[PDB]
Amino acid sequence: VGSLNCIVAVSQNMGIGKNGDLPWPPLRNEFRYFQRMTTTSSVEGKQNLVIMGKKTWFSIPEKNRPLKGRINLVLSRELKEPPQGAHFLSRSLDDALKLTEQPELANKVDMVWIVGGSSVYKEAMNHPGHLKLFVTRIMQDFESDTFFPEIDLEKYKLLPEYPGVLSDVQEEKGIKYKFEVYEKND
Ligand SMILES: NC(=O)C1=CN([C@@H]2O[C@H](COP(=O)(O)OP(=O)(O)OC[C@H]3O[C@@H](n4cnc5c(N)ncnc54)[C@H](OP(=O)(O)O)[C@@H]3O)[C@@H](O)[C@H]2O)C=CC1
Ligand SMILES: CN(Cc1cnc2nc(N)nc(N)c2n1)c1ccc(C(=O)N[C@@H](CCC(=O)O)C(=O)O)cc1
Repeated sequence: VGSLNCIVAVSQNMGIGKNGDLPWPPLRNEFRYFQRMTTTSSVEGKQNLVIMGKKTWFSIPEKNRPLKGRINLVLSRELKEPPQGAHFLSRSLDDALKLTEQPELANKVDMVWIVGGSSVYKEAMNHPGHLKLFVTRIMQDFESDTFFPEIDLEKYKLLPEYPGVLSDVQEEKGIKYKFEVYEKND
């Protein structure tokens, strides 16, 4: 079990979702990077694990579920079994990480990626330990219904750079955004 990382795309107003989907038009390069980041493994024969709440799992188009090349995990206190297509189900973020420690998975998984949503971000974000937040800053306001918790800047530092992450403003469909990385250790 290597790195613990969060990944999110937020609008100027700190908003990640609107009625089950994103607040913005689909940015395919944005999705490209999301997929590239979460799927790439720095260790041969090992895979990345993605942790998502049940409403995030349900917002991924059916056809792209479970996300490919990735070990998929849903979080939920209601469901009895993983939703069709899922690989694992856990009742807590602490349980999900322990499973990583199980020999089943202990040799198959490299980094673990938290893909949301909020409640889920919030807890991981405050998890004791070393962590990184890969944030896409979508540069405009989008009416949303679900938000990203605030970044505590007194704990989380913005890096001037990071290998494999474009440092310049992207713009697609007239919507500009930038990629950022925060690092923590406490
Ligand atoms: N722009 C972006 O980066 C992202 C946008 N989105 C979008 O935002 C929305 C996702 O929203 P959100 O409401 O936060 O949904 P989640 O995807 O977090 O779904 C919440 C469900 O997940 C379970 N759950 C969540 N956190 C935990 C935990 N720590 N322990 C146990 N169970 C947990 C609960 O399930 P139960 O009720 O079964 O107990 C809760 O009802 C959609 O609009 C989606 O499209 C989502 C992710 C990233
Ligand atoms: C609703 N949603 C959650 C979502 C969307 N954008 C994000 N963007 C970032 N930066 N971080 C997130 N956590 C994130 N999550 C989705 C929706 C679709 C796919 C998806 O179908 N993903 C493909 C990428 C397919 C594509 O390239 O368009 C994959 O193979 O991972 C992922 C997440």
